[PDB]
Amino acid sequence: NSVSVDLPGSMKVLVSKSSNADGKYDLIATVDALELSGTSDKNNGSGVLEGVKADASKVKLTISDDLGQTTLEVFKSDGSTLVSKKVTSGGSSTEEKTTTEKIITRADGTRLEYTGIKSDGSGKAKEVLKGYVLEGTLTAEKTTLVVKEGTVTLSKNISKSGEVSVELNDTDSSAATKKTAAWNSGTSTLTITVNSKKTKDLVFTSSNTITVQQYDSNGTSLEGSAVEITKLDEIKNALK
Amino acid sequence: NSVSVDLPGSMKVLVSKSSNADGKYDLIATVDALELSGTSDKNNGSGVLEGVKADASKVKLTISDDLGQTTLEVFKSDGSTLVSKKVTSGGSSTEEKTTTEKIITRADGTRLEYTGIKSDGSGKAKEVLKGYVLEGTLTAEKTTLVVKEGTVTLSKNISKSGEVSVELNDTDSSAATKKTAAWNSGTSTLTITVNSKKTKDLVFTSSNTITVQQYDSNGTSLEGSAVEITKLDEIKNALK
Repeated sequence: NSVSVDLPGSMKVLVSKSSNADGKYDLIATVDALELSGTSDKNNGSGVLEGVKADASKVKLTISDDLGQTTLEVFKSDGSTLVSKKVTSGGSSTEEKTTTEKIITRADGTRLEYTGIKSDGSGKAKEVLKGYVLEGTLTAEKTTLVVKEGTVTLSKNISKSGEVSVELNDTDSSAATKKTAAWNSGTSTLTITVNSKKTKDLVFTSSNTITVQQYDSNGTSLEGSAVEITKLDEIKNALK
Repeated sequence: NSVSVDLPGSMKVLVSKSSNADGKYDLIATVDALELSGTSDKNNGSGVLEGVKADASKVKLTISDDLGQTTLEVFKSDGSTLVSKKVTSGGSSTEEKTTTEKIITRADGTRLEYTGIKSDGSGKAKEVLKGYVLEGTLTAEKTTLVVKEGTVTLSKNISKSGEVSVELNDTDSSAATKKTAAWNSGTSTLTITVNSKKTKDLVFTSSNTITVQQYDSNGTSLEGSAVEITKLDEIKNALK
């Protein structure tokens, strides 16, 4: 029945072999994983096609009359404002993406900077603190700032609600050095432990700072006083 | 007369001492070097103010009925799409800028990646060629990719139209090693001169490749064959 026509950008349009009562042809396609359709006055496979993904957002693929160009536009749920736009023609493609950048500044001066936020909530993230910064990423579900030392990765997650939760992963094999950790929401504290004995309590203060306090060699209670971290190096040290 | 009122974000509004016949108050303000004007139903200074920039663009400030949170908002001169948005509450700000990102991938695998394009036309532009990546910057008038070696700055400009023109600057004072350069657009050829004698021809081609060819110690003609640059190091050498 319907013919198939190849398009710039490695896409395929399906064009009805014969016209309907109105004198128009039915165009179908499937860009990525989403079905697009429409009608046109021409039989080669040129025209406009539309669709909607999981969200309300509207999608419009425009095949130019001579099949030399293809314009894939993606707007907001209202079908009004542009999110993405990809123009392909003669091997060359131009891709425009509307992104966003957000700088949250806190009462104490410490900031949270997101750059290159795309429509899916992804983007680079960075917490600028006092004397050091924590770089990381941001997805639609949480922000994760990372600090790695040797075989240990420290993840500070910030939920969409702004909730803070810390975890620590040690790929080390020797159970004499492997660090495990337990987070207590009720205290903003994370307790590390190497070889069946707790070693450090990392407290994340309401003042967007971190204190570190060592246990005794028996890993029973604490000793001395907590020292507030000032540079990234002290964090890494605590992670050793 | 008109009374001044303090506002989060280190701002100040000017609200008439008493209302008009319709019973409203006149809010006048100036943010940065642009002024905004509105009318409100309350005397404390809350309400909406509006303006338009010296570059023609819509802006709408909004104070809250309790004066607790301020909301600066900029649009396109069309005044119906979000550009900037800064909200200060309790001393904590929260700014937001919509930025675009374009990825022009040429038909030969060479790319031009513009990221963080802001409203003025500024942004970070990086050209990804075959074997090396040039980095630079984007203004509303021209893209400029830079390569520096010693006291030599080589700049490759891509005009708004797309014309590629290259220039060379040298801050070396000694007139025995200071390089100079002349651009010939009829051939896309940059010619380097060291100590009054011409030394190198750097040709930027249609395939987004650079070829370097030495003159003789004469300083009067090309000797041998031109060689295509394959990585950044050969460029920097050409600039030595």
